[PDB]
Amino acid sequence: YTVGIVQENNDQVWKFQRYFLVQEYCNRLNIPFPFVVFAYFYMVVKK
Amino acid sequence: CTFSGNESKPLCVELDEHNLPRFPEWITIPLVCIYMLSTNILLVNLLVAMFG
Ligand SMILES: CC(C)CCC[C@@H](C)[C@H]1CC[C@H]2[C@@H]3CC=C4C[C@@H](OC(=O)CCC(=O)O)CC[C@]4(C)[C@H]3CC[C@]12C
Ligand SMILES: FC(F)(F)c1ccccc1-c1cc(C(F)(F)F)c2[nH]c(C3=NOC4(CCCCC4)C3)nc2c1
Repeated sequence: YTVGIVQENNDQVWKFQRYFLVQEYCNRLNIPFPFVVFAYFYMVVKK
Repeated sequence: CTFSGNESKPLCVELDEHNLPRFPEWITIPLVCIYMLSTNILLVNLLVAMFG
């Protein structure tokens, strides 16, 4: 019953969460993680 | 159990200074309880609902 009821309002919430995740990833260094640490060094040199 | 891997048996559990098992039941038993509850019951019923 719950699955039948809450289906229509599920994709909308997922799209909202998708916006959140996509903006989190875009508002990021966009560098592969195993080397991203270098950025944290380099950037902290400038900041 | 086998202390050495010579035999085709599971490795024996670690033992303490005294020759008694070293793991705590109060951690393992709740773990298995939760796992069985989640797998046997909840997940299968959810699958039934989605199939319906
Ligand atoms: C919330 C849901 C998903 C879990 C409920 C299942 C219960 C049956 C579990 C939860 C807590 C568990 C208990 C936590 C601690 C212990 C002590 C344990 O006794 C010992 O082995 C002590 C060892 C020692 O004294 O050295 C026996 C199981 C028991 C009652 C566990 C058995 C099963 C319990 C009651
Ligand atoms: F159908 C289902 F999914 F069961 C479920 C249906 C309805 C409501 C909740 C759940 C659910 C969801 C999750 C989550 F999505 F959050 F993961 C669960 N996770 C766990 C466990 N976590 O770790 C365990 C495995 C690893 C060892 C420790 C125990 C089991 N039980 C869940 C039940």
